[PDB]
Amino acid sequence: VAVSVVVLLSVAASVYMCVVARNKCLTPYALTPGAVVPVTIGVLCCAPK
Amino acid sequence: YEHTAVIPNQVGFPYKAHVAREGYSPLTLQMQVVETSLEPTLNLEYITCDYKTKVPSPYVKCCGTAECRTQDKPEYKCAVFTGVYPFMWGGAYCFCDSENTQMSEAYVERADVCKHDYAAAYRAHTASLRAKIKVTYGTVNQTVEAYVNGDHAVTIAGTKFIFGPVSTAWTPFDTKIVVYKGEVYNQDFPPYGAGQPGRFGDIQSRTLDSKDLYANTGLKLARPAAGNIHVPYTQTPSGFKTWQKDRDSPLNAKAPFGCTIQTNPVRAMNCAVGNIPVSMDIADSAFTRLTDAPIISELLCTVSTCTHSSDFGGVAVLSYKVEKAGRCDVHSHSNVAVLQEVSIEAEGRSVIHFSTASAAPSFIVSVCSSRATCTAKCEPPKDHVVTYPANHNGITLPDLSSTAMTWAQHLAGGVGLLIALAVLILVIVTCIT
Amino acid sequence: YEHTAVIPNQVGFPYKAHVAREGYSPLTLQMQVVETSLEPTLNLEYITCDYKTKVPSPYVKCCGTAECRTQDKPEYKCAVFTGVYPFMWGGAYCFCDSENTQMSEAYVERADVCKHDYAAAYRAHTASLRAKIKVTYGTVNQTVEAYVNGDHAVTIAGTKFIFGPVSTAWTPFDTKIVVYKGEVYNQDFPPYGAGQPGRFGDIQSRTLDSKDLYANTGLKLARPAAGNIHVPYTQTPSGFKTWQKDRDSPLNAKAPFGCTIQTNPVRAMNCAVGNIPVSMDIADSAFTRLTDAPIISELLCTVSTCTHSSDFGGVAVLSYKVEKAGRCDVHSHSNVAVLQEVSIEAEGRSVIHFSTASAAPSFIVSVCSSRATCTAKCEPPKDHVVTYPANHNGITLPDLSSTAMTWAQHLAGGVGLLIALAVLILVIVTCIT
Ligand SMILES: *[C@@H]1O[C@H](CO)[C@@H](O[C@@H]2O[C@H](CO)[C@@H](O[C@@H]3O[C@H](CO[C@H]4O[C@H](CO)[C@@H](O)[C@H](O)[C@@H]4O)[C@@H](O)[C@H](O[C@H]4O[C@H](CO)[C@@H](O)[C@H](O)[C@@H]4O)[C@@H]3O)[C@H](O)[C@H]2NC(C)=O)[C@H](O)[C@H]1NC(C)=O
Ligand SMILES: *[C@@H]1O[C@H](CO)[C@@H](O[C@@H]2O[C@H](CO)[C@@H](O[C@@H]3O[C@H](CO)[C@@H](O)[C@H](O)[C@@H]3O)[C@H](O)[C@H]2NC(C)=O)[C@H](O)[C@H]1NC(C)=O
Ligand SMILES: *[C@@H]1O[C@H](CO)[C@@H](O[C@@H]2O[C@H](CO)[C@@H](O)[C@H](O)[C@H]2NC(C)=O)[C@H](O)[C@H]1NC(C)=O
Repeated sequence: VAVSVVVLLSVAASVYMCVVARNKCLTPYALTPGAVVPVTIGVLCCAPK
Repeated sequence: YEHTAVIPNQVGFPYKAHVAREGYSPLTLQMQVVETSLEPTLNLEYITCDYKTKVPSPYVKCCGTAECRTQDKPEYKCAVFTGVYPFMWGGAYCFCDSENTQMSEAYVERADVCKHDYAAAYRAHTASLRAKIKVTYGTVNQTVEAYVNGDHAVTIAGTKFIFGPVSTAWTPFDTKIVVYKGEVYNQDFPPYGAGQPGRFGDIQSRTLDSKDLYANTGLKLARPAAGNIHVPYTQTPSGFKTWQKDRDSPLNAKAPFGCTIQTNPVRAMNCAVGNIPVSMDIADSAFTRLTDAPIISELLCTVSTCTHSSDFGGVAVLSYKVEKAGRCDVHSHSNVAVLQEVSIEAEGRSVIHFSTASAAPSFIVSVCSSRATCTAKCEPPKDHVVTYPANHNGITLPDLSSTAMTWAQHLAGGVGLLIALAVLILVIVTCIT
Repeated sequence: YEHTAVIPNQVGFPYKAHVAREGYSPLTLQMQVVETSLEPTLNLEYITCDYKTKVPSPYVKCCGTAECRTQDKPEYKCAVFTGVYPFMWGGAYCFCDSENTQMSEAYVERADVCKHDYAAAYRAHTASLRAKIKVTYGTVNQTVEAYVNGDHAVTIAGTKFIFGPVSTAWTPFDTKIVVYKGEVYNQDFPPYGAGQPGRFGDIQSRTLDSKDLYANTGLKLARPAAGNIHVPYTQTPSGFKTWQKDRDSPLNAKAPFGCTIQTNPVRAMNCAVGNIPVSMDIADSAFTRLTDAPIISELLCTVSTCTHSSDFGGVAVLSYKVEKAGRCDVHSHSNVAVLQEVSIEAEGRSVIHFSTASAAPSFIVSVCSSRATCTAKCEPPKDHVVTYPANHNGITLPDLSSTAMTWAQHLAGGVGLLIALAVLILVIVTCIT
């Protein structure tokens, strides 16, 4: 059962690292009003440009 | 040749020790113990049996008194009373109305009939084993017997075997042993002063021949009654014959590790206490020169069936291609199983019997300086209980070959790829800055 | 009443036990130790003795050969020889010059005197002390014999006495000692099967009658030279006698604490180590009712001369008033001094002899429920060496006594007052803030 819980915490840590990478790759498009965002559109649901 | 081993101390478990010696075909020895008695030392404190109240005849006088001239016996109490009118068969006794006097005494001796039914009280100190082995190898198997840690190194057939030292001398004995006719007990016997009568050890003696027993039996006299002649005494019952009831719990019952207890002398045999280290100075003659024992090459083994039985579960057959006719010893280079036999008339086919414990008999089986790997899945047994001990003593749970932990071997996976690639992608906007 | 005390474990030291049992005339008592036998528990393995190379007359023949038997005997050596042609008392013996063959044989059997001297390899252990002391309280002057392990404790004169168990379980022995005709040697021994020839333990046996025996005496026989009929044979001589002449260290010249060794049974005597616990169950009958006690008012003390000796050097007369006289007692209420007799004869004034080791004692006094002090300076003795041990087991050097310590009392040091003035002038510096 400890194997089960360490698997749970490890996969949660992996998802945390991945979403933090996405945020540190995405957040620098917050300012600069014209938000012309490229084909990286696979993330960042479209806001009013 | 000097070579040592570490064998377990369990009756009947066949142990194998394999010797890789140079310039000769390899050698296999087998040994198993039977009567591993822990004969302890012993000491003495005192003895104890029943008693007998040696009462003499009573003494009277007609209007004349007496006193108690002392007598150096054990428990020689005495008294003297007045006011007696002792009838007899012929009725009255004398003519003196109220001046007559009574004399009596009592003294107790260690009763003669306890010379052959006694109880003994011992202190006790460290014990020493006595192993008795069969040594079961290529020369006509001989039997040896030894004190395990006297280091007294008996010899057989040109070879000098030493044993021990045994660990911790773990004993099923307290330090205040008491022994009855064919049994032993653990008690706290009273320290030579019977501060309570009516108990065990109420009377004592240093031996069967000491001339002075000690009794705190609590014996006082009384007064004779009206009319008749007798000697009234009131003392407590015999602490011995009332201790023999409340024994209720030998060391024969509560003995740990199954040690059978015997008397004359006291001894505890066939105990499963720990194990034994052994060393050997092996005679150089009893080997075989490797130009004569055949060198079989081009072999790979197989298996038939496996079982977590106790007696002998798994059978595995082997294939090898002969070059000269002869014989060869076999061995398994790990603890995961033991083998029913020692050698083989090595002509082509070879059937052997092993005993696995739990899950996966990973094997290295050796034939005359040839190694061969072997694995096998198993079928667990269906029975519940048996009437004989185990032969697969090397209890080992885990393994890794193609069935166990394989889901873990696919489970590890994942994470590191994601994080490493994710950060090395993170840099693409955070290395230009 | 019950009380507990300690006693120093040597010979000669008189010890005083002054029970303070209120409501009664006070009481002191004396115990003196006159033996300490310290025996360990023997456990032997083998013995030794010189052997005898017993050889029968040699078998001779010509004109054909023979063979040999090798029956079950100690070290049966035998061989035939090809070409032995001898002379004789007259002429010759055969005429088969190329066929004269002689057999010879010899073996080893314990000598005649092996029934009379040996060296037992005792694996002794777990020593246990004994004592023969004498106790004197009021109407008692009788001795007693006591074991000192906590168990054995009986009586004297209608009172119960218990001795021990010990303070420190120490032995002046080793684990694996050897004995001889009257001595003890603290050395190793061969392991009963490693009897390398020439050194100790070249032959051995479990007892005097173990009808098979170990031997590794290197015996071998050669062929004779022509003419004379005899038999040659070579081996190292009987190493027991070699070990006899190089013993070089007995225990009676090396054992510590001067605790001398005796044998039959193997024991040590007068060990000057440690102390003994003791517990008394003392009966009332020894006491005396404080109504009938000597009443003594206005007790004082004084001294005459002190001698800082080994013997009872100090003489101190004692001033004390009287109102009714009797049998009084006296005891010192520290560990520093000791007193000579346990009582006085109460008449006006008394003389006592006290002993010390520190030249400024302040043993106070205790006399019949009246305690009062008196101190004295002393002086070293003119002598250097003596011929009896100390009687002053309280060898406690530094007493205060206000004689040499009074200089350290005159090391007072009011410069702390000077430090206080420094802090105060700091304060009045600060008061103008
Ligand atoms: C049914 O059968 C049993 C077995 O024989 C009897 O038990 C024994 O009775 C005999 C006879 O008394 C005992 O033998 C005596 O033992 C004495 C002390 O015990 C020690 O020695 C024995 C070996 O002899 C050891 O096994 C034991 O551990 C002790 O070390 C010896 O002192 C006696 O020797 C005699 O000769 C010497 C020298 O002259 C004298 O000084 C002695 O006093 C004595 O005369 C003798 O050896 C034997 O020990 C008993 N065995 C036990 C108790 O287990 C039963 O008695 C019998 N039934 C009946 C009803 O009698
Ligand atoms: C040397 O090793 C062999 C093993 O190969 C030992 O052998 C087996 O020995 C026992 C006795 O020691 C034999 O026992 C009994 O035999 C009787 C018939 O005489 C039989 O009725 C009993 O039921 C029991 O079998 C046994 O048969 C024999 N073989 C097997 C397969 O167990 C041998 O004892 C060892 N020692 C010596 C000195 O040979
Ligand atoms: C205790 O009493 C005994 C005698 O009742 C005193 O005697 C010893 O007497 C024996 C008689 O054979 C002599 O062999 C000893 O040499 C005596 N010993 C001493 C030390 O004198 C004994 O002195 C008394 N104990 C005392 C007075 O303390």
